Amino acid sequence: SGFRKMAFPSGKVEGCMVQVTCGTTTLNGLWLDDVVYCPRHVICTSEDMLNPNYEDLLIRKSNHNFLVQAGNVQLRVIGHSMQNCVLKLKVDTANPKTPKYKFVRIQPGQTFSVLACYNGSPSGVYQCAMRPNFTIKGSFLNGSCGSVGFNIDYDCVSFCYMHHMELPTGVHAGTDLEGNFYGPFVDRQTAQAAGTDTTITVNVLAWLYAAVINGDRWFLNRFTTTLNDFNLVAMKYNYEPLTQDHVDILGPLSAQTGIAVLDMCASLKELLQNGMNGRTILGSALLEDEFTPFDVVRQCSGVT
Amino acid sequence: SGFRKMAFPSGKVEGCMVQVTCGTTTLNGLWLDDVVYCPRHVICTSEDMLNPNYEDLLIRKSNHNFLVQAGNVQLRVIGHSMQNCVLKLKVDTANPKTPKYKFVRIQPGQTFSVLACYNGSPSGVYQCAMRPNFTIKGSFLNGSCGSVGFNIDYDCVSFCYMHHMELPTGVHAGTDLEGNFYGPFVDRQTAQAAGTDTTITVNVLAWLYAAVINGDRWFLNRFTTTLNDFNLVAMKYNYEPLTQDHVDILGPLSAQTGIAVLDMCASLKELLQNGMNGRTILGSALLEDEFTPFDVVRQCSGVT
Ligand SMILES: *CC(=O)N1C[C@@H]2C[C@H]1CN2Cc1cccc(Cl)c1
Ligand SMILES: *CC(=O)N1C[C@@H]2C[C@H]1CN2Cc1cccc(Cl)c1
Repeated sequence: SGFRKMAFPSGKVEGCMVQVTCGTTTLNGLWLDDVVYCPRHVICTSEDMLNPNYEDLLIRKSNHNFLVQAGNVQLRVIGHSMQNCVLKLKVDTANPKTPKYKFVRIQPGQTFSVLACYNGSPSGVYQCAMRPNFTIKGSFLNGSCGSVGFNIDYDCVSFCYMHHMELPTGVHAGTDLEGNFYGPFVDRQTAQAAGTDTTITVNVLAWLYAAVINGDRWFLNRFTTTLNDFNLVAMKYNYEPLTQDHVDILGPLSAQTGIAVLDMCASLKELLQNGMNGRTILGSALLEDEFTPFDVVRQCSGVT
Repeated sequence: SGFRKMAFPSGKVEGCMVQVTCGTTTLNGLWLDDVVYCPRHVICTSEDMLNPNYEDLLIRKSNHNFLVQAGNVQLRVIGHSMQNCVLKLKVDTANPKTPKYKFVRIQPGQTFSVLACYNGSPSGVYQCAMRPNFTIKGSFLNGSCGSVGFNIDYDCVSFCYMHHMELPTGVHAGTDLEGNFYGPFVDRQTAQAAGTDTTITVNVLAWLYAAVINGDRWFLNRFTTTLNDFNLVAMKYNYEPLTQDHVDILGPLSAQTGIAVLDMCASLKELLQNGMNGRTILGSALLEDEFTPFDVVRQCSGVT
């Protein structure tokens, strides 16, 4: 028992982190097979970042301008290309530590682990969620760009995020591994505002089920509700609307605890209306939304 | 910017996890050099756990009774010994993935990462703190015993904890890598109560400095206090007493922010007396105590 914000073991991703330098800019790259993926803004100077024309900037760059270092050894660059907001640097050596992998574009509400890196070296691992406004609330300093978000299913790593920037509000924006930004963000040093950061309702419900499984049951009430009644309350508290797709995904948790999804929705409704009254749930004084129903099942079952 | 509960990259420890089976009991082992370390209760049956005599139980066990598997391959056991509450199984092969390592017995208040494992396979990584009552609030299911807690300084892994049991209250107890339990706990299926779980004051202060660095400054007040005045308040709220040793360790954080340690203590005092008033600090509605002053500096500086 016990419930923690748990990240995937990061070893398989640590073996893929490299340092990429172009000119005076150094960031992180992801080395999978004979390709190194990194943010295309590695070709920019601070001057270029204000209004970059990446195609024009890339013309002045040759393979030898991209310095790729894995550990203390230099990789030879034999090709380069821009795919959306990422650069793909073809190297002459396949990464011997390449795990089984996939590139996935996640939906908002989905969680993943981030291996924060600096100079191609890992510094820490933490669990994130892609917010409904397509930002992530990470912990990234200068030099962290190119750090990646991922999920692991047994031996396969699904890379879902690559860090590119910090908005002026301190929240983070990035792309999938095909270089497409999550959200409307662009890789430019221009003020870009994030939309409403709503709460991931299905995740809060999953975490309430996790709390029941672990013994924290004080919040359970004698009430039920309907999807339409619950959503009227959810809209008011800037919670994402709950759909029957979300109810379906909470089914195994509902079955394990014997608490119907709509009864858990009614407990959530009263928690929103009355607050916690100075109480905690799983050692938290607020409703946690960065655990999916899959995360709860995984942690409560011990999937390795 | 941004502040997260961050764990160390777990790769160096993942390469050390093995599965140990003795009879019908399977748990995790830590393979460093030619020795596999695991909880001695691997020799117990559920019947034995009630009142085990480990010396007597160990007499009926030979090297061939300890099955050690690393990945899909079996390690040959050429010696065994009990050191306090851990068994050391000498194998004929040195672990090729043995990182540079040390065994450290941590003090309460110190944080570490746990690589939760099942059947010698890693399932997740999270950040913990050794509570002042010598328990940890982990996430451990049956089969997780033998999972270890650690810290990493550049390339050296300092193993500080090995998981042994869950108290009837759902909190966790274990040993250092020499087999000595943290706290008064014994490896026996008997009700053992934990003492008062006080708050790690120096850690809360460190996290308040982290909050100031990251822009959350609403809690800062126009007040100061003394160590004796603060401790009168800390004693009342079951917070650990703050010493000049703790003030000394907060010095770099005090210097970076320009906020004297005693002024931060006065902000903490008002937070304890008035509560958060429905507000948050670093996305938390309670005062976080599982970040040491070293963790805050490390994360706010990007140590890899
Ligand atoms: C995170 C990282 O490594 N970098 C590279 C430079 C400094 C920091 C951010 N990068 C500049 C930048 C500004 C605005 C937008 C984007 Cl995409 C990048
Ligand atoms: C965590 C783990 O792998 N185990 C082994 C068995 C089941 C679970 C706990 N172990 C029994 C036990 C009961 C009381 C105290 C201790 Cl030290 C162990």
